Amino acid sequence: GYTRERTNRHFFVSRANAFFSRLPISRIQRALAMEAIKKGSMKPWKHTKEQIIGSPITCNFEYNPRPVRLIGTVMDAHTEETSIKGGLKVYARSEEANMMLWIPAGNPKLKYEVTAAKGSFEHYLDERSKWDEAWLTGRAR
Amino acid sequence: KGWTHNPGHTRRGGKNLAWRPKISDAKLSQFVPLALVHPRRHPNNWQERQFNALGYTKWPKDIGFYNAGDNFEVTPEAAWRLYVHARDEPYWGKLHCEKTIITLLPVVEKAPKENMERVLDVFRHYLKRYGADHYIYNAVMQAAAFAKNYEQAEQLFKEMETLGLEPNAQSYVNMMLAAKLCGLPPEKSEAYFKRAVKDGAMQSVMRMDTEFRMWMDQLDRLGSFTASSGYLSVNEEGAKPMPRDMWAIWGWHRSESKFISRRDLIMQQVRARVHSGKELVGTVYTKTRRQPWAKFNGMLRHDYNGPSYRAPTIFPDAPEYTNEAGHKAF
Amino acid sequence: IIRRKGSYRSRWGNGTEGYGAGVPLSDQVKLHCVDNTNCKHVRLIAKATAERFAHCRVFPAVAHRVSVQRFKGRGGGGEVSRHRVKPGNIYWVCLFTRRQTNTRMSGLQTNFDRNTCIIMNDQRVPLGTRVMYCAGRHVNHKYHLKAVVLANFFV
Amino acid sequence: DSFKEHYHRVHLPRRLALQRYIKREEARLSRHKGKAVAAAAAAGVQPGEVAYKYNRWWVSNDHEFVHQFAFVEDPDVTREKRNTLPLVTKENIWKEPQQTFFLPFAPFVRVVDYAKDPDTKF
Amino acid sequence: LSEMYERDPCMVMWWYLKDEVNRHFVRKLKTRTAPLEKAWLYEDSVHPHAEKNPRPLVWTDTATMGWRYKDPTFQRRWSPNQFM
Amino acid sequence: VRTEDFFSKEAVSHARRVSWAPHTTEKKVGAFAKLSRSNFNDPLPVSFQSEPYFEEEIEAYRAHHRPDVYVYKYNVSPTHLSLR
Amino acid sequence: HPGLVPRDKLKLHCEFCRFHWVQDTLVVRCAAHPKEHNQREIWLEPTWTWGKQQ
Amino acid sequence: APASHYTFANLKKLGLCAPQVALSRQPRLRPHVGHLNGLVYPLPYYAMWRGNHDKYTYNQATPARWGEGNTNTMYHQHYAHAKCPTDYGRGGREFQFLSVKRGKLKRKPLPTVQYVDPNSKPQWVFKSWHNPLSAPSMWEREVQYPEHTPAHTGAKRPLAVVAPKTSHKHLFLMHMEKVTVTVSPLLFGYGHTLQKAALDFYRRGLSARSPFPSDKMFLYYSIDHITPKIEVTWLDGSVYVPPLIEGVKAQDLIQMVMEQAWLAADRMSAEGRVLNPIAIDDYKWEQLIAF
Amino acid sequence: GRPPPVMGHAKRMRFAGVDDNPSVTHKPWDTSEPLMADYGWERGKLPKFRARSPFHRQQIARRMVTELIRKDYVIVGGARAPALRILADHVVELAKAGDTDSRQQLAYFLHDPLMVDKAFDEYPRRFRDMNAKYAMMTRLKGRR
Amino acid sequence: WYRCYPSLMEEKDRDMYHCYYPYLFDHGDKMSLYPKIPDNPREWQVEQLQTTYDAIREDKYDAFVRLRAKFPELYQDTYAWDNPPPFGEFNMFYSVRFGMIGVKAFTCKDYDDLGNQFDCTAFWFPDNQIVKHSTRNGDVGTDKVYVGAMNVPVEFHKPHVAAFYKAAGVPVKHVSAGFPVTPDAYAPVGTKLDVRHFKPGQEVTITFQNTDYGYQGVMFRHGFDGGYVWLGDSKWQRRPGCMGAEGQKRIYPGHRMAGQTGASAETYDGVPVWRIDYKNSLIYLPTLIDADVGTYVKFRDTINTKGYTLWNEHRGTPPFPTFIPSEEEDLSKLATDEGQLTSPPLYMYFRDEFAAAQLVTQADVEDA
Amino acid sequence: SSKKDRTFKVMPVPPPPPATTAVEQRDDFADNRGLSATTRTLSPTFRMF
RNA sequence: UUUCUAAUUUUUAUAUAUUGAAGUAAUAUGUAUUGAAUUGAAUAUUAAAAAUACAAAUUUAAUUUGUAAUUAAUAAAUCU
RNA sequence: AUUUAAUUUUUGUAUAUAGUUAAAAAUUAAUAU
Ligand SMILES: [Zn+2]
Repeated sequence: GYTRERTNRHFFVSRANAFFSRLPISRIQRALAMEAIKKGSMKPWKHTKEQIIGSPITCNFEYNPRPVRLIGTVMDAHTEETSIKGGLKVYARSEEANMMLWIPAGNPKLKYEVTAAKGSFEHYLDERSKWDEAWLTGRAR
Repeated sequence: KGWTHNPGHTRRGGKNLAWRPKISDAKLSQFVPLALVHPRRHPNNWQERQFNALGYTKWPKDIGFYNAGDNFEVTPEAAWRLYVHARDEPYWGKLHCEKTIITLLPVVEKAPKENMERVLDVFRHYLKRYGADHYIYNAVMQAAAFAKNYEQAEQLFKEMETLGLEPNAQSYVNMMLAAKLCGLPPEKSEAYFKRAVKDGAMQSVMRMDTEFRMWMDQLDRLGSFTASSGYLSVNEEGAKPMPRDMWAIWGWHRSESKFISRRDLIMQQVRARVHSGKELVGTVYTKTRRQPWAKFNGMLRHDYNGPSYRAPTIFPDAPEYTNEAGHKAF
Repeated sequence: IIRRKGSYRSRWGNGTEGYGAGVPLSDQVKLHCVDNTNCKHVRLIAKATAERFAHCRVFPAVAHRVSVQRFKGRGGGGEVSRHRVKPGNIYWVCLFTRRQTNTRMSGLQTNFDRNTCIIMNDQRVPLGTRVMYCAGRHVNHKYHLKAVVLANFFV
Repeated sequence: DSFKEHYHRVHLPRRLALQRYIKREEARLSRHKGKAVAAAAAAGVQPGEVAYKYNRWWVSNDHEFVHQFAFVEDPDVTREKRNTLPLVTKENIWKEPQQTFFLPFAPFVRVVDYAKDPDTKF
Repeated sequence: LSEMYERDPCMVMWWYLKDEVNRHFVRKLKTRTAPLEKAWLYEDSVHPHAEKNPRPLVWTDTATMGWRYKDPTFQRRWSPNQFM
Repeated sequence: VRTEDFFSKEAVSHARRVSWAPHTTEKKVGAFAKLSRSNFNDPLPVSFQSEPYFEEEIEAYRAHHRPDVYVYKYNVSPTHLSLR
Repeated sequence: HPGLVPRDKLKLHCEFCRFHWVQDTLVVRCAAHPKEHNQREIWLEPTWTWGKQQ
Repeated sequence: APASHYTFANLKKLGLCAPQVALSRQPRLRPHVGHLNGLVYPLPYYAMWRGNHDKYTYNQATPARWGEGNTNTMYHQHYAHAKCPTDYGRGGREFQFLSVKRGKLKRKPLPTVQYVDPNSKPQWVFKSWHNPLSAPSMWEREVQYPEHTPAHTGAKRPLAVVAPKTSHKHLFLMHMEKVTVTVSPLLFGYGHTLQKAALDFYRRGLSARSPFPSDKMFLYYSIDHITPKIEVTWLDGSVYVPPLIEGVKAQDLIQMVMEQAWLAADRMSAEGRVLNPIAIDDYKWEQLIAF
Repeated sequence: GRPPPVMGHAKRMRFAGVDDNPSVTHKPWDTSEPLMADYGWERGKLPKFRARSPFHRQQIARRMVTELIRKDYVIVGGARAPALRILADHVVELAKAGDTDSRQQLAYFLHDPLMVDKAFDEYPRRFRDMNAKYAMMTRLKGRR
Repeated sequence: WYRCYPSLMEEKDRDMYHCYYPYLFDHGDKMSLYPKIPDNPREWQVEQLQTTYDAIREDKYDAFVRLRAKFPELYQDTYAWDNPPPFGEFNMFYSVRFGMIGVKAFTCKDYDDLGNQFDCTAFWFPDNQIVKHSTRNGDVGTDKVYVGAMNVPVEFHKPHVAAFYKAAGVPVKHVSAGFPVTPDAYAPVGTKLDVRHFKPGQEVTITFQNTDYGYQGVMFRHGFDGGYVWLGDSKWQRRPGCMGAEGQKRIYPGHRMAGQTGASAETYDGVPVWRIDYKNSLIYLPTLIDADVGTYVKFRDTINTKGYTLWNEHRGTPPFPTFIPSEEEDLSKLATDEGQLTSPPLYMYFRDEFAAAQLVTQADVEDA
Repeated sequence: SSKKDRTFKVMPVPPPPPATTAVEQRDDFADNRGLSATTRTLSPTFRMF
């Protein structure tokens, strides 16, 4: 007995990467991300610094009891523009716990409003050491 | 030494789904045909071996021949030649004689003059042996109807009362049929059927106007032999010296077979003609409940090697075997 | 013993790569219990051959030993009001959180500081009064919540 | 080639030549029935036709409803597809999103008359 | 044999020709099959060969007896052999 | 809550069933809709596993004392014909 | 249903215990005590073949 | 006019959950995903019983038990009158849960009622399951025409069609009113004759076993060589002589008159005679076999 | 499905599309970077001709660039050529920019100082109007 | 495969006493309740009651055809007895529309109204047109419609290929694949298919060439264990185990082994549809396929999903031959704002939390 | 064991013509009749002296 | 096993069924005796009593009822 | 599908109480001329 395991017909082997200039891919992803800032799922971002730290107040409308509101201290800024990635990675230090969690930033239930003017390269290091000391002394030893 | 990543006994080779379907033989076995009938299990060599292995005989066409329906018949003018020969026999009972007349019908409608004396000679002689009955009266009346001699049907009917014989339930149909095929309108058959309902000899469960229709709409389905409308108007017969399928059935199961060995046909006609102290007779109950499914089902000694070999019942036949014509269709 | 099979198709990954991510926390992983009990849970060893949230604490009732760190300090009579775990008892722990990126079907992926739990009895009745930690959304299932009464709030 | 593979690599172009024959003869029978009488037995009614089977709804030996599906594709209708242009699609079809989550069947007696034909089950 | 008959009745016949052509001509592959492709199996009478005029086969079966099923792979080690 | 099967049979033949329309107390419009308030039962005892074959039954009054009324070797009844 | 090793061992224990040809095998079937007094002659399975059960 | 599917709100209320036809982890039953080689139709499971393949499909001959593929050219007293020889289909497991054919459809028209004058409005008698088989409204016509109503006899409705078929041990007074048995002892015979068959029927009727009222049976010695007559008179007065065919005996006559007793009591119930409750139930209907 | 069908890491092949998928790993799929030690058969990497070590390969990238600048032709062999022409379009991308960051980012790379003294003078004059594809890769016929 | 086996009905017992409706015997000319009485009366077997009016059948059948007219509301579904479905019209159990070729274009993350994240691969349907209609000897169930894709210079195809499209009259298409259709789902050669041929809630089946991985060993090709890291294992970190058993001598065919690892024709059976940008001819699926961008991927329909037809009454009916947009309508006017279609909520409940059944309200939280 | 005997075994005899002689044409092991009963076709032409 | 040839021993031998005999009636030494809580033909043991035929059972806590009433059913006739 | 949950019917049956299913979980899809 035996088996092919590789299909090299002209339909499968051919690639459309040549003709792909017909499609304005990103100018779709713009408009694709534009139809999500319109529904209210997301609010624009143009920030490289001035966002490495802030103060989000997360409102994950988890149906568990009620919406969870966590004061946080953003430390990712994953994408730097209004596209689909988002990614805040807020630290959020709930009450006693330390929970580096990152919001996908497109989610309708996972909303959050950051405020600038605290985007300090100091206040960021304020929390990084706070999560570096929390990370280290949590291995249960 | 445990916990295989690949649980289960999916076998390696047997995957075709046509010659090995993945169906548990517990649920697949119920389709194995243990009563398999169409890819027949009786070759053509045997069809003649099992013929003679009953004691049956092969007659030339003129005497008789297994017809298109594989039902042995006797050819008229070969029927009368029996009654010419065995009328004196001690084992020529009552209903033997009338059966001769019924066979003389597809000629007495075709030869209404040369065969209307055979009917009467069967009639006239039947009275000399057995006093007088309805068999011979219903028959000869039916014969006189087919002869299109309606006046003879009336001339026979009025002798039933003249002999006290109350006109049988048929003695109206033999007349109803006569008044129809003889070219006479209704109200000559209707007035006959309405006689029957009152005397209770015939029974009609419907308003009397419609039963008489259902009667005639069976008596024109059975159109005369010389016409061309109905079943009797068909003259085609299957000329066959032996039935093409010697194991055909007329019931539900192989042991309800159609052709029975002479040496068992006799021990059947015995029990149907003796006291019936086990099975009741003349009743729609039939205590002997048919269960031809719960009976034996397995190939015997005689399902593989075929029927035994009993020498053909055949005649040295000194009469000359001359072939000197082709005869067909009466 | 929920396994996978590294075949470029079945692969645990590391978390951070979508739901049903990876690493179901094999037999002994020294959890850090957080009930209000004797368990001082610098250690509470795990003893069931799996642990996770996608692997769904909902179903398995993961038996866990207590590789005790066994108190901060206690005293009294010989036998007292039983909340004081013996150094070797086995309890069906209810895992709260993980140190591993636990993606959910919302793209939110949480990574906590210490992977904790709350000791529960054989009959899933929490052996503790309060809880000094958060707990991911994998609780709120009627499996344990009906006894895990919302000792506190979630994340 | 195995045994069964052989029998087909020999009989595959022997069954095609057989059915292509009958059709090629089916056109012959379709001729001498034009000038001939309405219809004989001739394997049915002897155009190229398919009679309808009113006998398709059975209740099996286990008392469960078994329906036979029979579809008779019309050779004249299909060619009437491959030429003409199909109609413009109704906007109430595509502008509507197909439901995802087919919901389970709910039993019901039809109207205030309890006919309902399951015979029961209670 | 019946479960093989569901699939193709002509195959039930072809399995047996193969067993009579491989009754002598098993030795070399060319003559194992080249006869087999000379017979034409038809589950019904209608066949395209009126143009060839197949002359009927005047032949009546010889054995009135039934067919024993003998396993292919049945070995007869010793024969009535006069030298016993 | 007997036998969770719950619509496991849902089937009675056109034969071996009786008729079609019941109703409980009300009428539709037909001015005669007094039908049954009927019951919902099990089909004839074990359907055909017991008796796979049935013999042809004539109407009752045509069944009991079925008279012998023939024409030439055929039995003509007001409804049935048969070659005796 | 205890295969009564020979056919001859078959005995009708109950009034309702009768014989039956369950596919070439003479067996005893009783409505009452349905499997309690049931006996089945020893013979090949109802659907055997010539290579599997000789 | 209900909705044949539960709604989300309806389904949610009970505490249940909507069945996923979606990305669920479940099997999402779709056999034929790789096995069915060719065009597969959106009929869910039409190739499973065959073995979940589509392989052969071209042969017309199949191992056919009674009443299957090519059995149609044989006479089997059941499938002769229970399957039109045309529609005979393929083998057992090769059932046709879906048969697709090519050609122009010919839908032959339905048949119409026979011996029914058009537009003749019939009175409708409604039957159903509810009726216990004892019910007279069960064994008779459903649609009662003026055509099938015998008027030569007094009838308000066409007579019954189906009759219960059971063996009667004893000659209980079902609805008869007087069972007279006439013989002529001038006729004689040793051995089983009709003289003996009718006179034991007198004993078998007068037996201490049969619940027949012993005082309602009348013997009648005749003179003029009257063949043994058995005459039963029903409540309506219509007398009935069970034909004493030769070879008959007690259990036949006790069976003839009792079987006819249901037909005759039916005809009395058709003319309009009110009927009584009957004690005996020769047809077991309220009984189950216990052990 | 929800996770990538092939999880975080797997080497596709030479001649394989990017098939972008949500992943933590970083892939350039673009190589606009000048004078870069990213040798590989991927997209964002120039062809890695064979050598004893990524160091010694870098040492071959030095004496084959400083000999193309020194004399404007170098008859280079095999997968060094597609790996060199991208280093001739980078040197001009280094010689055009001009700022003293670049003139060192080439000074670190050339074995000899006179070259980085040449490359910044002729090339701004030479390629002032050409904006890409500065190196012509014409194949000699007789294989070594 | 249990629960997949349909109701079993033996052929030997699909006879008169079974038929759910009145069984109809045809006579060649007209249907009738009774068997055909053969005209040659000799052909009748003895003792076979050739029925011509059966008061038991005729009355059971009188109660059927009359009561259907008397009380129509109740017997509506019994009208498919004599009123069969005509050909065309998208028979629910029969019709199978073709599929359209596609191109993987990019990937995006998309969320419902609920916060369910879907890794959405967006397929571009460049230019899909019927290039040729096929068959197989004009048989039944063997009818295939071929669909072009990606309008392309006549040079980019080999002359022997492009000389085909030039014969068919279609503009030469980069690639073409053959879909099986039921004959009532044909179209004219030269129909320009449009993405709305799929409905946002449908479930499509995609087939493509999953990304080549070279010649990968066995611990990658399949899942093989093997080799302790620092616990011995001279040279055995990844080599397979015993191949045969011992005595078969014949590496049983099907040993897993090392192999070429995945440049083959892959298939996802029942992936649903997420959006449709019918202005961009984009169709978004909530899944990740393992193919290089530009991998031509053909989209049939998923046929039956969990024992239930996809295109049934309660759950959407498709644009049957194919969606042909109206004459007033064109795309050069509108914008991506208006060209966007979306789906129903694929998942019943927000999936980070459980179903409303398992999550418990405060009422039981206050257990007391 | 031994090789299987793959020779060509002769075929069994055809059926004899029907009797229609009454000369005991059926008898097989009789002195008069040679075994073969081949009265085939244009055998009367093969008139022997 | 000199070579051409002729020939009498052949992977062809016979396989156990017809018949779920199931209607036909109040009784009567007698519920023997013994052992037995009880036992009446069917607990236990005991079994050659009688007369006007029906004691090796099912059934019941015991009985009565109720099943049951010593019968046609010839594979032998080899098949070659 | 063989590391079992929560529904829902815990009523049928009787000293405790069943049975189709569904959600979730064990996370992955496969075509040689
Ligand atoms: Zn018993």
